[PDB]
Amino acid sequence: ISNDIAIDLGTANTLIYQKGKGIVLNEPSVVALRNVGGRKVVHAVGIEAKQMLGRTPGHMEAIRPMRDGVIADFEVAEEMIKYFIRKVHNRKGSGNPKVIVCVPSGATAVERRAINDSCLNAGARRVGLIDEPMAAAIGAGLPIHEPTGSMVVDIGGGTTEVAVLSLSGIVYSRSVRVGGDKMDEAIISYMRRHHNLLIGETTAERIKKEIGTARAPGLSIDVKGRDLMQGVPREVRISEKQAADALAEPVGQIVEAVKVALEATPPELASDIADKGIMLTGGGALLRGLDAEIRDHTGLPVTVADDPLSCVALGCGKVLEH
Ligand SMILES: Nc1ncnc2c1ncn2[C@@H]1O[C@H](COP(=O)(O)OP(=O)(O)O)[C@@H](O)[C@H]1O
Ligand SMILES: N=C(N)SCc1ccc(Cl)cc1
Ligand SMILES: [Mg+2]
Repeated sequence: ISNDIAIDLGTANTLIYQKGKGIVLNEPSVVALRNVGGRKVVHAVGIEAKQMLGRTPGHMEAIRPMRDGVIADFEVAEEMIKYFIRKVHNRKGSGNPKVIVCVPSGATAVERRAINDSCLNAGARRVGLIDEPMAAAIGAGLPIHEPTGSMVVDIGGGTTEVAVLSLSGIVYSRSVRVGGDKMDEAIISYMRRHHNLLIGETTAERIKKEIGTARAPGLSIDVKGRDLMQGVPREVRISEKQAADALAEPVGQIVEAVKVALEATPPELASDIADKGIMLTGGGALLRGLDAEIRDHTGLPVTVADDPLSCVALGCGKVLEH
């Protein structure tokens, strides 16, 4: 019975894998703060804090401290990490926990140090950082030990991370700020301009899951929100075609991120990727039809990982057990 853990500290979701157990926590990367006096106190972290997005009283706020793939607020990110690490601690298990945290290719020395220290301050005795695209690839079942290159396209909340891997190493990696959040924001902007309806970010994500698609058909759902000009609540019906229209720009920007990475690939790795194609991971990979859009624009096979939301945690989990 161990307290050793591997953490996927995602822009939108945090997962923890505990040695010998598997994934024991999976909660939004959100912290709610309450203004008391002139200071901010931690009010909630995780599932309850996400529920407060768009619903806070004046003296509270809900923050995603990793929202854009960078640490926006070190103290709030460290409180978020300490909360989750503390939450899964098993008093029956051994002390001196070894903690592995996944780190995106773009993370700075400053951010890596800050994650290291947050884990120490949360009780870790030793901290190891592992490259996130290696984690994604492993959890997606890619044979990353083989010499032939693999390309993984990991579409998260605040970023899409693209990497080419070979012989247990990363050869190329690029990050762009397009992913699940820009898809939500596109649906917000669509509803405003086309239906004069102002919607919250949690509603926008729901619309994306229920009817979002990367290609036109279709079916319809009710969407409720705030009237633009006059401010009273009302509702309108929106279709799959309309959702496709709304998502077309951020979908195109993901496709372009994939093309840019491909265009950097040297000849022998290009031959490797032209064979095996591209593996999609992250929750953004669940967008209906995104795989076909990428296939159509690249000419390459596109596969969606099993369980795309958990690939990174599963992969670093495997590393922790070995
Ligand atoms: N069924 C779905 N369709 C489209 N997008 C989805 C779906 N489920 C989750 N997502 C999106 O996936 C993103 C979360 O992906 P995730 O890999 O957890 O990101 P991160 O690792 O940065 O936290 C969010 O934008 C979420 O809305
Ligand atoms: N995990 C992501 N893809 S974004 C958050 C993050 C986590 C760790 C560091 Cl060092 C920087 C950013
Ligand atoms: Mg991620």
